[PDB]
Amino acid sequence: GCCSHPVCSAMSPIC
Repeated sequence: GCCSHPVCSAMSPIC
């Protein structure tokens, strides 16, 4: 998912 990629992972670290 997006949360599997650095930028989105920094948006939501809970994701």
